[PDB]
Amino acid sequence: RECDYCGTDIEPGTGTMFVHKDGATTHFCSSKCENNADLGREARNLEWTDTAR
Amino acid sequence: PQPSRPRKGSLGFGPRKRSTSETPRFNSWPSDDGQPGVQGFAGYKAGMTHVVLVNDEPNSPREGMEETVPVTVIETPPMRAVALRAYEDTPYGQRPLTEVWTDEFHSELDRTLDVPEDHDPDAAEEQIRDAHEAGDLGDLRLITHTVPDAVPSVPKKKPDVMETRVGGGSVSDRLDHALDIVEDGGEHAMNDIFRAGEYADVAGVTKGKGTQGPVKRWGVQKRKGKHARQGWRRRIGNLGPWNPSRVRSTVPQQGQTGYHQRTELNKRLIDIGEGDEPTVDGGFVNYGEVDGPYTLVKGSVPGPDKRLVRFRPAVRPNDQPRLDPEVRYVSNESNQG
Amino acid sequence: MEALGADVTQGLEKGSLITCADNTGARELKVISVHGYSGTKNRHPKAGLGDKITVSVTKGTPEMRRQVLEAVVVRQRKPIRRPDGTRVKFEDNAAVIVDENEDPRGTELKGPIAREVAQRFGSVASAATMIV
RNA sequence: CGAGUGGCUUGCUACCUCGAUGUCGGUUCCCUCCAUCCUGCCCGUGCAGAAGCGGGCAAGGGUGAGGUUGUUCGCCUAUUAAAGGAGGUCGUGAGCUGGGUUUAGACCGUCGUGAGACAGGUCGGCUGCUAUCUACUGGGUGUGUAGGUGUCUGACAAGAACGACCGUAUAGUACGAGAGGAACUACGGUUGGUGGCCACUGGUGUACCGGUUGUUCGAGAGAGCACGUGCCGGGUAGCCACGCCACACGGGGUAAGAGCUGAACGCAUCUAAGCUCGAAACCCACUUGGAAAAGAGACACCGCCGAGGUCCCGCGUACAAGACGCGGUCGAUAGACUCGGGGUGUGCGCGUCGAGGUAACGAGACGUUAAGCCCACGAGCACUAACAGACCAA
RNA sequence: GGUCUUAAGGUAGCGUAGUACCUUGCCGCAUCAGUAGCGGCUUGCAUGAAUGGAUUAACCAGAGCUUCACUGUCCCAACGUUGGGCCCGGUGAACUGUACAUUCCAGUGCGGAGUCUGGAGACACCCAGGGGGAAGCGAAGACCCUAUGGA
RNA sequence: GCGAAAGCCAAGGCCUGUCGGGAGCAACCAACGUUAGGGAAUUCGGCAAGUUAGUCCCGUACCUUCGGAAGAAGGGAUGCC
RNA sequence: CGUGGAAGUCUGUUAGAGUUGGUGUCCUACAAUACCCUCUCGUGAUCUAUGUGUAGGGGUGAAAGGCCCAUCGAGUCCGGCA
Ligand SMILES: [Cl-]
Ligand SMILES: [Cl-]
Ligand SMILES: [K+]
Ligand SMILES: [Mg+2]
Ligand SMILES: [Mg+2]
Ligand SMILES: [Mg+2]
Ligand SMILES: [Mg+2]
Ligand SMILES: [Mg+2]
Ligand SMILES: [Mg+2]
Ligand SMILES: [Mg+2]
Ligand SMILES: [Mg+2]
Ligand SMILES: [Mg+2]
Ligand SMILES: [Mg+2]
Ligand SMILES: [Mg+2]
Ligand SMILES: [Mg+2]
Ligand SMILES: [Mg+2]
Ligand SMILES: [Mg+2]
Ligand SMILES: [Mg+2]
Ligand SMILES: [Mg+2]
Ligand SMILES: [Mg+2]
Ligand SMILES: [Mg+2]
Ligand SMILES: [Mg+2]
Ligand SMILES: [Mg+2]
Ligand SMILES: [Mg+2]
Ligand SMILES: [Mg+2]
Ligand SMILES: [Mg+2]
Ligand SMILES: [Mg+2]
Ligand SMILES: [Mg+2]
Ligand SMILES: [Mg+2]
Ligand SMILES: [Mg+2]
Ligand SMILES: [Mg+2]
Ligand SMILES: [Mg+2]
Ligand SMILES: [Mg+2]
Ligand SMILES: [Mg+2]
Ligand code: NA
Ligand code: NA
Ligand code: NA
Ligand code: NA
Ligand code: NA
Ligand code: NA
Ligand code: NA
Ligand code: NA
Ligand code: NA
Ligand code: NA
Ligand code: NA
Ligand code: NA
Ligand code: NA
Ligand code: NA
Ligand code: NA
Ligand code: NA
Ligand code: NA
Ligand code: NA
Ligand code: NA
Ligand code: NA
Repeated sequence: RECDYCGTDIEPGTGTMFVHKDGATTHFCSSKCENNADLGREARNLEWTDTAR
Repeated sequence: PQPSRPRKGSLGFGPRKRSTSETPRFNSWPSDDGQPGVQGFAGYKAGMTHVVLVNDEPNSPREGMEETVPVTVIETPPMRAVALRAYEDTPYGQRPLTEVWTDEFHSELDRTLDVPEDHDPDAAEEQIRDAHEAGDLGDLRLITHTVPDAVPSVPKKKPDVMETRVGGGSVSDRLDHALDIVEDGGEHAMNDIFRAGEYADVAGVTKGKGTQGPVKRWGVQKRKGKHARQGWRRRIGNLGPWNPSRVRSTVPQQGQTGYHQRTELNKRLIDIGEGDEPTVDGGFVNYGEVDGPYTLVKGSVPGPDKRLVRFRPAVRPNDQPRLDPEVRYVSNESNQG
Repeated sequence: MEALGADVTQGLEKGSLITCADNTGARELKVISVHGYSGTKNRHPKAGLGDKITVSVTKGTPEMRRQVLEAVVVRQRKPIRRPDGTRVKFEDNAAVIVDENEDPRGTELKGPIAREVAQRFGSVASAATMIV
């Protein structure tokens, strides 16, 4: 599986899945990614993210 | 009317003092059933990771499905049964009769013992056989020690010595079995005693925490609300009633917490292998790299990394053995991050 | 009850205000009790995903308001652990009003439901638009 | 109507204390009683079943959360297997609280000529002390047993280490016209308690990295202060719970009870002798402690001119002193360095762009740059430091 | 009752009151549940007109209650920061002390004993702790009564 | 900056609010920071703590002695160049 | 609409005055009434220095029996007094 945020492969037996209000789903690999998302930041704009570089 | 409530902490693990031996001492052994064999083994705690397993349980709706399981990695290199001690039944319980030692000794066993230079194995053996004829022979155990030198991550070279009982068929057969093992060089491994999937009882001296208060040591409440601001925060209400005019040992008080012996029951042995398959990237924090004989114990194990832990076939298992569980994945992800 | 097939950290207590994920006319629910639960001295009775709880209606239609009904916790913000180790958490805390036979009192369910709830309450599940 | 038991209420008495034994209620923490609310095992039933009612044994465990009231008590709500009662100076103020009673201020009602009163109401109204002894929780030093190392034994001691509930199969079955509706057993889970652990989730993380406000060091760069981080964002190790793991069955002997054989009393009789069964209770099992068990223990080896130990040195799987554990060149114990593994989020400088502006100037953007900075972890590595050497000892 | 004591016999109002014994009065509101709070009723144990009655905008470190928001007050505790605490050098008191004193369970005793009686337990010294007991220390009881006391 | 406000810094003064040394420095205590989910369930009582906040624009109820209530409430904005 | 700038007026740790809660710290104290946070007033019946007057059954008192030099339902000292 891949982190719907940064893009790195989520280590099996790890991570969190956040269920949105509309029913959409988001698999996070870590707290760091979840937290950056809560700040309203988009992964493409963060240079360390595997979505960007 | 003052609601009821269970007391704070158990009264069955006391006194809560510092353990006399850092090396655990089993106070009970498995029953004599199958073929003769050593009833225990030892290793050094390394750390933890998780493994994906195929549901083994025949009664689980999830039978056959992927399942994530916590695992504690324990380095379990070969040990050495350096002697056969014999016990005799007496009106005052069991007492050691004699011991049959060997010649082949590990290069550094002298860091702990005054290794035998002159011994008569046959005389000791004879004394044991005569005792058996008389029908005064109690159980049979082996003086065993570890080889810390084989475990790079552990600073010690000084071996840890412990006695492990030998249970089996007839006493005659298990006596012979014992002697055979010893005579060789006493070299034996985890494989010889345990099989992946079996339940074992792991003993160990817990992580020390020095002196701690009743809240941490016994689980008593902290002062609440307004009381918490008066000058008392983590102290119990009282040491007891007016009468009896004395403090009962049952009241939760400050003291040594941690560094106690514990025998955790029914620990499933997930896998017994050798190599570096279980090692974590960057290395096990505060331990090092595993690359040799190991054992993957389900869940947690008492004690800190590097501490000696003991294995023993479960004396009171709840479930039937489900041998060699299918390990589909073992995490090697760094424990730092 | 039947195993949930997931470990739950109860995220609710007696007195908590949660969303009524249905069209019964009740908008907000106040937890009063948890079915089959028995706590301990000073402990606030706790409820989480998959529990059948007794509730009172705080917000909604005049007729529904102040009524004491039963419900089933469908979603919770506090995480839950699935067999594969992954944690699952929702955007809000929600429950669906239920009757004696555990059939949803309403006709339609609003928002997603956890797959674990489906195992326990079939008719509640067979009314779910989304099951995550 | 008669006979009692208890010492929880109330009353009586005036034995004890007026050179003071700190109040009510609550709280917190420990032990206990049984006249048993639940749970186990049973008997009867106006016992079909299901659900009950009543009774016996039984104190192992449990008996919870809230709304009014200072309340105890009690009323009420939703849960529950059940949400039992009572003793411990009406347990518990050298523990807490201080809402009430019962100081000095004040109001109202009633009474009084009045001061002022009230077994009426009401607002406000203080909580001292550095533990000598004893007691217990944990930690040491000695002596006794009478050289050392290692391994054990088990007199005794503690435990609730486990209690309870829901669901499925049994089964829409037995039972019952129907309505309704079980059990043995085998399974899954939950709750309370217990012990341990940190791979996972979560918290912290005034290590660290970044952003940014004010001010000061002329600007830049780079920094100080803003309470012991200015604020904001992220967060490693560790420690943790909100996270994770583990916590029987079975024997033995009994109670109530169900029976067997059986006499006194040719019959009958569960009892008088004997015997088969039978409780969550008792014993064992299991966990923890335990050679100071004065019958002060056992075994193996080493040693008595030398075994071993202490000091010393480098360190922690240990730690308030002390203690404990490991390493000490025949070495990886600690540091440096370099890798690895991690945190943050793209450095200074320079180049290009940049709304504009004659120009000067210019917030900011892109590139160089997965950059820069940083690490409580691991590995490699004797480079540095574990050197020198002292002492006790049958 | 359809006058009588002793002059009159409670009017406007307010009322279960900071005044209501009965009392958690009854009805309603509000809450899952409200001896509270507010409104109405009100025969007021024992309301009421400058002993002022009722009422009232503004004001209030004044008494009670409700809601939104907030949150470690709580569920249920954790980690961290600073100063102590602990060890070392120096300085260096006080409280308290009839004697003895390693106590525990029971009993007895002026009826609330470390010291009496019977048992049980108990090798000595020392460190840290939280305060169960010494009816702990502190103050010739401020309650109560008594004195041919005081103010 | 509204400011004799805060915070920072000159001049000037001081390191004498006058005992130090050591232990990642334990329990416990005093001040205090941060705590997931829940959100007054705590308690006599929200005690304690927390929330809000400066300025501008919009907008502002019952009641009222017409003064007030009122900063009611509620909504938006806020830097740099 | 502007001007004007009233008020025992508002906000305000300006100075200054006061002292509500914490029933915090202290309670052989730093202190025989202290410390910290919180809180009230802050153009007026305001606060304050110095000088000055009122004296003990007497003062003084926006009244609490408050205050009159740590002394108040009758100050303090010595005497009556053994
Ligand atoms: Cl408390
Ligand atoms: Cl409940
Ligand atoms: K008295
Ligand atoms: Mg991760
Ligand atoms: Mg206090
Ligand atoms: Mg980690
Ligand atoms: Mg309570
Ligand atoms: Mg006393
Ligand atoms: Mg009985
Ligand atoms: Mg008991
Ligand atoms: Mg009492
Ligand atoms: Mg009691
Ligand atoms: Mg006391
Ligand atoms: Mg006291
Ligand atoms: Mg004290
Ligand atoms: Mg009071
Ligand atoms: Mg009061
Ligand atoms: Mg009062
Ligand atoms: Mg002697
Ligand atoms: Mg700073
Ligand atoms: Mg009323
Ligand atoms: Mg008149
Ligand atoms: Mg005696
Ligand atoms: Mg007296
Ligand atoms: Mg009096
Ligand atoms: Mg007089
Ligand atoms: Mg929180
Ligand atoms: Mg409450
Ligand atoms: Mg309460
Ligand atoms: Mg407050
Ligand atoms: Mg004014
Ligand atoms: Mg002001
Ligand atoms: Mg003057
Ligand atoms: Mg007076
Ligand atoms: Na205090
Ligand atoms: Na305090
Ligand atoms: Na007492
Ligand atoms: Na006395
Ligand atoms: Na009390
Ligand atoms: Na019981
Ligand atoms: Na109550
Ligand atoms: Na008493
Ligand atoms: Na009390
Ligand atoms: Na007190
Ligand atoms: Na039995
Ligand atoms: Na001995
Ligand atoms: Na009158
Ligand atoms: Na005033
Ligand atoms: Na806090
Ligand atoms: Na004491
Ligand atoms: Na005008
Ligand atoms: Na003050
Ligand atoms: Na006078
Ligand atoms: Na005189």
